[PDB]
Amino acid sequence: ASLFLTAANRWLEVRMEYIGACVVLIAAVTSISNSLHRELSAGLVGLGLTYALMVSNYLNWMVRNLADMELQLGAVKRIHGLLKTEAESYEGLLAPSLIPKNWPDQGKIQIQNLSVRYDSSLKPVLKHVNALIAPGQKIGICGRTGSGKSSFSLAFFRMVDTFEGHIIIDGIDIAKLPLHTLRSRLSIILQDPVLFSGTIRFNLDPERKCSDSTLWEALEIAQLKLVVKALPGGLDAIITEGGENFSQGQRQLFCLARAFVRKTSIFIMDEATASIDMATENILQKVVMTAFADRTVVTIAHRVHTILSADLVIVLKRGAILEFDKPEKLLSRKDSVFASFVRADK
Amino acid sequence: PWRACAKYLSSAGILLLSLLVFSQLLKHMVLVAIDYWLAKWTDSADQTVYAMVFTVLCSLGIVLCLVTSVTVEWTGLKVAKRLHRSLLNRIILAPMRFFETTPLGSILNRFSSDCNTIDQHIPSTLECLSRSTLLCVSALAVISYVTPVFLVALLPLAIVCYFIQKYFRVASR
Amino acid sequence: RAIGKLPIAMRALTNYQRLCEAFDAQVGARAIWQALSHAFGRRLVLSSTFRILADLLGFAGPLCIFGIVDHLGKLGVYFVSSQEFLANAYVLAVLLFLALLLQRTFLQASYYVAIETGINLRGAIQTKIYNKIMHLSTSNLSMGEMTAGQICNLVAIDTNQLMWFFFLCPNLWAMPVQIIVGVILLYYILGVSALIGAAVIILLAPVQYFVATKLSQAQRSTLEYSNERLKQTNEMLRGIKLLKLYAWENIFRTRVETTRRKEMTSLRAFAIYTSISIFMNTAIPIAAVLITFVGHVSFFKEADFSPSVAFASLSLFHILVTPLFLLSSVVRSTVKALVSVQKLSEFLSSAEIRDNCCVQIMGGYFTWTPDGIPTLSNITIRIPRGQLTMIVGQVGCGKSSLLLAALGEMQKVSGAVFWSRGPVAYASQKPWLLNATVEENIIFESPFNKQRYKMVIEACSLQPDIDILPHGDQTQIGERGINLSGGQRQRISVARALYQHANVVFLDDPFSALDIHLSDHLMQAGILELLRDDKRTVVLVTHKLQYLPHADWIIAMKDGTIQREGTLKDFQRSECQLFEHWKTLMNRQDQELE
Ligand SMILES: Nc1ncnc2c1ncn2[C@@H]1O[C@H](COP(=O)(O)OP(=O)(O)OP(=O)(O)O)[C@@H](O)[C@H]1O
Ligand SMILES: Nc1ncnc2c1ncn2[C@@H]1O[C@H](COP(=O)(O)OP(=O)(O)O)[C@@H](O)[C@H]1O
Ligand SMILES: [Mg+2]
Ligand SMILES: [Mg+2]
Repeated sequence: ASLFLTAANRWLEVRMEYIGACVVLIAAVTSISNSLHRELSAGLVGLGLTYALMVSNYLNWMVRNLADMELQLGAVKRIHGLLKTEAESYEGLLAPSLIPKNWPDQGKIQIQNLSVRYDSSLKPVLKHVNALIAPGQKIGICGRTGSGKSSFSLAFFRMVDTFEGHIIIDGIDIAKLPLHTLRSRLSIILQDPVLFSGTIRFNLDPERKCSDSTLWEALEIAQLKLVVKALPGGLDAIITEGGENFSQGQRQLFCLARAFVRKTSIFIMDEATASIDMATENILQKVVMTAFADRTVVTIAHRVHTILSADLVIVLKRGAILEFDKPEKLLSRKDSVFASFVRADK
Repeated sequence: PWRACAKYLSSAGILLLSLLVFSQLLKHMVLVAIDYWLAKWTDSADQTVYAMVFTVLCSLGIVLCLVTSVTVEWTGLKVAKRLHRSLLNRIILAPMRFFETTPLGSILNRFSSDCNTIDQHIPSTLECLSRSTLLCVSALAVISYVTPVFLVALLPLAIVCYFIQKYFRVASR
Repeated sequence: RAIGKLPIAMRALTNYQRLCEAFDAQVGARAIWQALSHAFGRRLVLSSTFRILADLLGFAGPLCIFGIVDHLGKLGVYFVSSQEFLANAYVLAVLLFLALLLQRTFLQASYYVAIETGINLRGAIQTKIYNKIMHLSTSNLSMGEMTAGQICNLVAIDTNQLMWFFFLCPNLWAMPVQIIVGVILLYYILGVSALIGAAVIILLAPVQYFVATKLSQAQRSTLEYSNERLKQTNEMLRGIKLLKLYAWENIFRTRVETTRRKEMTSLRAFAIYTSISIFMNTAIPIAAVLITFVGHVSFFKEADFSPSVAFASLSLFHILVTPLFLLSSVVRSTVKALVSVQKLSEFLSSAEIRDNCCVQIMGGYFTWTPDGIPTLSNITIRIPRGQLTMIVGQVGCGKSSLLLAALGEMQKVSGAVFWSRGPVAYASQKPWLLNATVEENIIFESPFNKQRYKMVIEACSLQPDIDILPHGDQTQIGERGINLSGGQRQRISVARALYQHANVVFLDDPFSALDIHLSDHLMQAGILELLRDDKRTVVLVTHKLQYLPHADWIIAMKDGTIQREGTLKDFQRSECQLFEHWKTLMNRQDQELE
């Protein structure tokens, strides 16, 4: 394809410079005919012959730079086609001094008839759910895969669109909020490990706001202090691109340690206990249920025994809330979805 | 003419663009005046006025070449600045549904090769394009000056130029 | 199609066969340049000799000006002489036309053979970059030292920069012979008044030395800031989900804006030296006509101010000025070739790869680092034929690295490796996708057989996920195409490693991104069902210890070593503290593990 584009680009220029040499010939013969039987000058014929030589010197640069300006202007057209994309409308409808300074003082998450989709052309992924959580409650959510349980934690943050429902936290609706104030005062942790390069002190503190004492306590409560003390950077150790200096569970624990820096009242979690070992998972569950005792934590469980010590269990299936009670109250009853989840484990 | 040259001129503005077209236009008009004064100088057979007008007109040529080179590099630096810092600030406010639909290597290919084309490869090509076609139309203007018989020869070369250019461009695309 | 196939001399594997024969008789970047000149000297000197033969034929232009307007200023009875023949305007215009036809077609043949040399160079060093890639260890990628975007950036904007240098370098080779024969023709037309203009032609060496060395360090700092900007942009936009959810995008936008600001400082430096290179290369001939026409009618005896020597000298200065305009792009692509060959030889000198039982690693020592303490200490494993094994440990204790030592991707400090190496089927903790169809992802260049294909779809339960896909099975996924769940690509990567017909099937945590039901379907229709019936050896590190009763062997790891190997009764007999730690962990305290 480069050789045929080459041979086309020499074919056009060999025809066009044949036409340019014919321009030299016809300007030469009409200037010597008009200096033969008429009188122009001497020097005007030499000027016309010189610039007739110049247009054969420069016609290939005219046609080749016009083709190169078209081929390089296509990149400006593609950058402008990317540049006309949409936005998110980060500024909300509520006034920016209506909020307090400590906005999430407690957890009063009211789920009032919520239903989300992903896009404008597909189904409601969640049906009409309804909940209200007391502000000390270390609740959990289980369910099947594809049930929307990651999508409900995305629906906390308005990542998906809430086409009906009023999610109200502490007397303040989520949809009337500025989004930087929303997603700065609320801490998700995802299932997938996402880890940038640079270092650990860049990675937990990207904007240079915390001391090393709360960072080393965040490394202590992520069951992680011993390997950062073994690695010879000493908080300035280089994590590489994608986190490929470390293991996959070490990437997950570094992501959980970046969740533990920002002290909000709500630590919504997805399955960050997925793809780590069960011993440090259960030791980490006892560590996060001694540390964040005043904080509401909401987890999505990958394993059904770390949701066994939760306050309430919300089993989601196919868009709707199926069970909503204490875990032993859902265990001691009828052969249900949560009872078959703990039965199919053991 | 596409929309991309319109967005190229709108990102360049008016202030560098007027100097961009007019420094090039007087930069070729000074050279046509230089050898037209040389063609006045060859029919001598009044002395040492021609060499002084030649010296001050090549001084006008070197200062128009100077202001032409810094105005093409000043619009290269200005559109190299301002086609960044708006693409970055209109991809940094994009929703997550946009990233879930579009392939990520297409957006990184836009950020690598097309921005590399905009900062490096475009304004040297713009200098050789403007200088080559303005030397070409000054060559056609001064070959129409010395004879009227080229003006009835100009139409077959232009119609075979337009026919061979359109007949090539349907293969080249 | 009908562009067609290619010629045999323009083939890659014929190109790079000539470069590998030029890689021999070399026993570094100078060695890379010596292999490139020994591989591609002949077509490059054919391009350069076509640019010898054009532009020396290009100097019949001002010779015909010097014929024609010297004529227009003005036995042996029907014969004409050669001086009568070469002072007539019609035959000098016809000779000018034939010389200009032959000069433009030799210029086009020179441009063709230089672009054909650059295309064969691009094919040969593309498969040389790939032949370095297939021996390349992961330890020069995992602990820094390049990124995958940098290795793609090699073939993106360094192979094409060396290709554009091989486009442009016959103009470098046949520039100065045109300069020295053009100034001899300037001496032939008007004599020693043009030797004043020889001083401003010999004054290009500061503006080819100082300007190009300032452009050299400007372009090196430009490419260092641009690789910093592209690496920060690529690590920004893959993590755009966590970057938007944490609201950190203004911080990362500030970081790449400072990287773009330092890159714009180096672009300002490259810009100012490019602009004065364009200014000097177009400002010396218009000074040269000024100094030759003040040297004509002052400081010298006015020998001949004709129109003939005036327009012959101005046409000769315009064909002395029109090859001069390219030289900033010539030194631009020259220094981009020099940093291309320097980074290419830095990439090409990187580190590389070195009893009814398959694998018999006895006493091995393994290190991720080339010069570090070993992450794997003394291991003695035995992986039996046809039987499942499991690797159980904590976080960071050698479990995926034991597999990567057994693949050979780890460097081997000590110990021995014994197999039967055959083909091992393998799916990592991070799943890996192609940008082909989902049926091409599962099959992975095997023969397509729909019964085994239906067995591995309905084994690991992909049929509602194929039913939610818009073209069904023929959707293309990956980086191009349609993005996926995260739980889909784990099953796609482990469903690729059941179709392999390979006896050793390594697994590296397949039950991370799934729930209990699809893991039970993979335990009860995928593994222990398809792989017992072939008696294929499977190795599966997990933390799901509910499936540890379905195990023929247990490897226990902690802190880079193996604590014990054997069976579950062997861990019941003597490793009872770890057995009771598993028993308190599993919460099957009423029952036994068997
Ligand atoms: N790509 C790598 N480069 C350098 N060191 C690594 C790499 N991967 C892992 N390591 C080191 O080797 C040790 C063992 O990690 P390993 O590769 O076994 O992951 P793992 O323990 O299997 O992960 P998980 O516990 O999540 O299954 C880790 O402590 C880590 O520090
Ligand atoms: N980015 C997306 N765009 C459109 N649809 C999605 C997207 N992610 C998931 N879905 C669909 O919506 C459902 C949401 O489930 P999700 O929360 O993603 O996983 P889980 O199975 O853990 O609930 C899935 O069945 C999937 O088909
Ligand atoms: Mg989910
Ligand atoms: Mg691992």
